[PDB]
Amino acid sequence: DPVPTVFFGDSYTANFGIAPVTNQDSERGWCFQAKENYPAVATRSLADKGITLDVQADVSCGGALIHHFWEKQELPFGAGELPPQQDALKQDTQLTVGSLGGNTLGFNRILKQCSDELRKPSLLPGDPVDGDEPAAKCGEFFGTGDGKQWLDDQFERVGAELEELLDRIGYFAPDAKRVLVGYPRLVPEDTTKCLTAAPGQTQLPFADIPQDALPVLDQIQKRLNDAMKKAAADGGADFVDLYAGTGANTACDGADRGIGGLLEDSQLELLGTKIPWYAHPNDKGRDIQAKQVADKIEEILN
Repeated sequence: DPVPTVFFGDSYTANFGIAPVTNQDSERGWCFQAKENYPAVATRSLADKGITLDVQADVSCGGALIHHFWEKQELPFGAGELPPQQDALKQDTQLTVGSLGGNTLGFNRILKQCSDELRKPSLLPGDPVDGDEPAAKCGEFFGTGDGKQWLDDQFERVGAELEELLDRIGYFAPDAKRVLVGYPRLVPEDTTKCLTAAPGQTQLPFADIPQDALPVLDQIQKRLNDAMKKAAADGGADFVDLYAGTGANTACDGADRGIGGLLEDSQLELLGTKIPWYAHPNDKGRDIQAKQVADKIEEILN
């Protein structure tokens, strides 16, 4: 029996960094949506456990905030405006899976606050939060500065928008089982490990990001995690908690790392150049995400 499914999401569902991209030569080429994102792979695995998903749409796109779920997405450089992701849903849709939230919290703007490197032209959206506060002051600004109230501001835009997302889904796809996917762990509980470059890498997991900045970063990810979990709890959604089991597949677990480094090179090439991972899941990181998602879907369809 087909299970009409829609995948939606930010670049942790699109899988920024894995190539080939789908819609290469089109407007959605700027979504940097791999052909083999966790959605594509979970389908495959579920097919062979005899679960047959009839994917109706996969509208994940990098840079997508939560509100792009109901607002038009403006792609970079004049590419075009993408329709709201909610438009991909049908009343006969039975399953919705994706990750939304990191961009609204602005996890991208947080890396650029702690990295001068990142504050230069890169393909990672956003501006630093305080463009004048300096890169290294970063673990301080967020823990003590104006960054501390700013986090709480954003955290509250997050609850409200997750809550709204979970209700437009409930409205549009009344029968849909809703699955909210969590972000996998970036930084381990033992930051010391980020201090070494990963086998084959010359550059550190998190480039110029003050090491002292590392524990705040996790703290920020724990929160975000906890916000998404209450959102699904209170919304009637199921949540896939990747953060709780990627504890040893972080940016800094060397060869078991599931996160490509900040400045490490993806598979993506633009003129004769690899675009860096920018801290997005890699092949392994995508295999986990793929596994974990397959796993819960199985749970819920049984």
